[PDB]
Amino acid sequence: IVGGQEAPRSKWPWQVSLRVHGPYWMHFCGGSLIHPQWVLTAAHCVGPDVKDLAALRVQLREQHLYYQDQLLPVSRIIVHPQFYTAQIGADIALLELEEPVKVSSHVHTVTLPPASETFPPGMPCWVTGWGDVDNDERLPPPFPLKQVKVPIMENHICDAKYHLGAYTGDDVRIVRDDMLCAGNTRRDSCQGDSGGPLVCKVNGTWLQAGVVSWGEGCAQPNRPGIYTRVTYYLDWIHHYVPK
Amino acid sequence: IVGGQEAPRSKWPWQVSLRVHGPYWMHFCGGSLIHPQWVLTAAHCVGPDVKDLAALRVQLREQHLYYQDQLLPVSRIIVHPQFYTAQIGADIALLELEEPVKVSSHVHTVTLPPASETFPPGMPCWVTGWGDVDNDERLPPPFPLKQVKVPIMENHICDAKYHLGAYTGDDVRIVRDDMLCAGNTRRDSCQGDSGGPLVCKVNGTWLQAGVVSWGEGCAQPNRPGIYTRVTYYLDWIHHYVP
Amino acid sequence: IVGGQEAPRSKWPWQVSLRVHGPYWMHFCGGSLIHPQWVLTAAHCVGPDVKDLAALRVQLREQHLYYQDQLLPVSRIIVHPQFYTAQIGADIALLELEEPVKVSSHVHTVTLPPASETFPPGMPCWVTGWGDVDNDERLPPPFPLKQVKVPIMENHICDAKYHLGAYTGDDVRIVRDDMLCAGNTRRDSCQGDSGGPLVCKVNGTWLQAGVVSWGEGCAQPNRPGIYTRVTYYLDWIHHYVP
Amino acid sequence: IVGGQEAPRSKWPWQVSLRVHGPYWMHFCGGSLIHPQWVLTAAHCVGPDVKDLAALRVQLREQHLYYQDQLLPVSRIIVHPQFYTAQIGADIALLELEEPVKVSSHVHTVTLPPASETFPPGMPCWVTGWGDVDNDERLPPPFPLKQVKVPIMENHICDAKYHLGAYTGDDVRIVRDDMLCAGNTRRDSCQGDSGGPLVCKVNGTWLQAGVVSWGEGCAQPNRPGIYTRVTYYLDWIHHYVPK
Ligand SMILES: C[Si](C)(O[Si](C)(C)c1cccc2sc(C(=O)N3CCC(c4cccc(CN)c4)CC3)cc12)c1cccc2sc(C(=O)N3CCC(c4cccc(CN)c4)CC3)cc12
Ligand SMILES: C[Si](C)(O[Si](C)(C)c1cccc2sc(C(=O)N3CCC(c4cccc(CN)c4)CC3)cc12)c1cccc2sc(C(=O)N3CCC(c4cccc(CN)c4)CC3)cc12
Ligand SMILES: [Cl-]
Ligand SMILES: [Cl-]
Ligand SMILES: [Cl-]
Ligand SMILES: [Cl-]
Repeated sequence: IVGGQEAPRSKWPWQVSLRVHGPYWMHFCGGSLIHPQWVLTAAHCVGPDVKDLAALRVQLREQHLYYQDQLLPVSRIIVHPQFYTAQIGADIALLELEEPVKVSSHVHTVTLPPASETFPPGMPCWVTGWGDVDNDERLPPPFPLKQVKVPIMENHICDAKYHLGAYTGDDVRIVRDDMLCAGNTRRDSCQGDSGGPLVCKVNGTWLQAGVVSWGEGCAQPNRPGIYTRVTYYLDWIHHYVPK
Repeated sequence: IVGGQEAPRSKWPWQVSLRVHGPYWMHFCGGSLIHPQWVLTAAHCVGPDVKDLAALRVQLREQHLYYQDQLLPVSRIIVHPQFYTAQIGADIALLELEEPVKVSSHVHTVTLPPASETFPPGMPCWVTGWGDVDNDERLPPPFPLKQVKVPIMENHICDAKYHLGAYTGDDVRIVRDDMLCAGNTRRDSCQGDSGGPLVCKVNGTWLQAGVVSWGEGCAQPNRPGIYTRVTYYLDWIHHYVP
Repeated sequence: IVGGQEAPRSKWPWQVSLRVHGPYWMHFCGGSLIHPQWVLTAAHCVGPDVKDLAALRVQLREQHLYYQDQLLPVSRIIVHPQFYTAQIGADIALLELEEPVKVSSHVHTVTLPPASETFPPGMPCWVTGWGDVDNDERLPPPFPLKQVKVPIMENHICDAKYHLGAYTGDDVRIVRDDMLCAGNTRRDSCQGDSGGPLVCKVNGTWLQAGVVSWGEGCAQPNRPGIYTRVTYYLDWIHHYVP
Repeated sequence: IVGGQEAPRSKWPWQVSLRVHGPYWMHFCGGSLIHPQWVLTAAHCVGPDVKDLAALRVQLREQHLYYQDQLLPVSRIIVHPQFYTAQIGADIALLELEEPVKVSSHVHTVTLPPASETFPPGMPCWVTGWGDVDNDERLPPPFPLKQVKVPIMENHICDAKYHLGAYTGDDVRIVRDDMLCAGNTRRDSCQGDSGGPLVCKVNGTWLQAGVVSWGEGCAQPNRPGIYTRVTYYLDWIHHYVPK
């Protein structure tokens, strides 16, 4: 997270950390708890190449990475089959947990938006994670969970912005219709936040609009953060995850 | 270049080296001389983002990098407008030099294929460059130009390989129709070779079948090297190059 | 710390962590509380070159680095005037804190040895720290304080080991009389542990026999860990610490 | 070499490059040809730990490293036995070549000074090598041999300078009597030059005053380059190398 600050302990009960087996269980991506037994994340965190399940675990909402871990095994990785790279899209995946978590005030699911939901431009949304605090700048120990408010932007503007300073034909799409953008040169998601949630409070209730997917660096001019658009993939999500 | 060997001095007179300004004018991509005033390379060497022309030079065929540089400034960078990333395609670009070079036995242009040539499996093809000699393994000084003969694989076969060990749906195409596959686990191009030429000998003439573009690593199982298919982009090249 | 294990919370209440200002206040050396206002450490952690005091803080005993820091500024750095490098000796220094700390069961001072104590082979001794767990192998988060029991080796035996596989003349002393050796190929201190304490239990009291100083790597054949011998430097410590 | 420039092809015929076996025969130290069959270099380049002879070769005077190598095997490494670290001193070693080289205008020995020779302060001497051109700044390809003029300084001043900005007692020696200093904040030897020659022209003839040994960085304030003082070790050198 660039330009944000440490989250209050009561906030973002759905945030999770995906961990890879090594000399320690290292954080490499975020995710969100969307059902007691399901984690939503970005496909690029776990593909397109097939990876070993035993070398992956999930950590639910932690204020500081690694201090008090209770790692949860994963029973299935479901990567969207249209996924090959973030820039082509379908950057979305599900992790089925081996047990349903017992939900609490501190740890609980985020609500997915209705298919019709549209998140208008300018809407103050929030993204959260434990990724880099700027380009090639790691989150320092003790690794607080961070949060930052980012405005939604219309795809047409986000796409037009990606073309400024680029050779790509202005009529050749860069930001695709299953993506969603947010952020500016002060507030952005960054490396290690991927997979985690962009959430917007609508009618006083938090909806997951986006899954952190990619961008050109972090908080660079004319290069907002790009997210997988959750509404786009509801039917695929609901193919596996109970309403 | 993975596998293969140092090129003889008389071979590949069209090979060039692209250099970026820094503590020294460092090699970062290949290219090929296709006209006295034009270099063909990969878009991803020079975009998608617009860069300062003054920080880019071209070196014509040299047997060892850096030892006898005579660097040439560029007047224009022309990047295929459909290009955004190499995994999508249109990984192709043209550099116009400030001056026409003088050609000779040692330095001269490569011939572009006719539009109908498909370069099928079993064609004798070579890729050349000063790139890595394996995954994360730099070419050692004195940086000789390397070559390796690489076997062409049909696109459909190459696409199906790229699906082994992947989540990607089989009907979701990875290797596109504007790409070409060549190489195996002993013979491939690698980082640093991008933008340079894959050339095949057809009726005694060397034709540039491809431009080194991408792959999943270098010389890995089921992941042949991927090239931009030059025939696909002839009309675009000919909007600029006589 | 190579070998060994995470320290229990009730052990080593004198352990401290030295921090350098940067993107975060990073741990770079150990130390030991020897008085409420004084930390004992290795010179090479803080010299030979004079550094800005404002860029240095001390953290008192903490079970995990960084998680609950309450950092303490330093008023003075006092470096043994004979110190230049750790291989020569006098690798010892004192930090005076701006305020006296408050002591307790969890945080309190270590006892310095009487001048006559020599710490012979077979004494039970432990070294503690948040340093590397092997050569070029960082302590992983969450950075627990580690301990390991290390066997003392007589200086003369340690010196002769340091000569095996070396050109250095046998009569040319490597391990000096103001140093102490402990450890083997399974149990040692390592980078990051420097300045912290080697403590041995004598008549029921923990005595600080050494300050972690140097070695040829960590836990390598014939290269035990080398420590500054605290008894040698008592008079100097007592010029400053009550 | 810091602050210098590429040497003329005719100069420094005695300079050599020591090479270590790896993915290529990489330069790690300089040396000087002091007899047809002997190379003088710094002990720290080859010790104090005993190293494998087969993984070491010598390259005589090359204008550019690696372009035209003709590597020479070494038959013996002789490290001064009083050597353990550069800061304690005796940082001096000999390499005996397996063959005497056939000497030419382009490649030939440097003359060692007489035991009595004293190189007065202020004397313009030269150091040469293929080391870093500043602190943590590698010599770029194509690796020209560089040269720089550095003045000799008296040990007492070099030692006094090392004490400025240091905790070390002013009466506790840093620069020892078998060492020699030269250079300033514009002109210095640096990493990878170690082992190579500091040469001074006396009575119109080149004498090797120094062997590049150590220092605190390169060309830093109050921290001149320290050299092993060749006159100090003549009798040891002549114990092995014919007059
Ligand atoms: C790792 Si990759 C080179 O692409 Si990028 C992820 C650097 C990339 C591609 C296109 C646009 C952007 S934009 C961007 C970026 O700036 N990032 C990543 C996203 C990140 C981020 C993260 C979260 C949130 C935000 C929003 N602020 C931003 C910020 C930094 C990275 C990118 C890559 C992608 C997909 C498939 C492959 S396969 C592959 C690969 O294995 N190689 C590269 C090709 C190479 C090769 C060269 C020549 C010849 C051959 C044939 N043998 C092979 C071998 C090695 C690399 C890739
Ligand atoms: C950085 Si240094 C060469 O010492 Si070392 C740490 C590599 C070292 C010297 C001698 C023996 C050992 S043994 C060892 C080691 O293996 N370590 C460090 C200790 C560590 C450790 C730590 C704690 C506990 C243990 C016990 N298990 C072990 C394990 C790893 C390191 C060493 C050094 C020491 C003292 C003064 C200086 S000044 C200096 C310096 O600035 N440079 C080196 C010289 C160089 C130079 C070259 C040519 C010409 C010039 C003139 N311009 C300058 C410039 C850069 C470096 C040093
Ligand atoms: Cl929209
Ligand atoms: Cl071949
Ligand atoms: Cl133990
Ligand atoms: Cl003198």
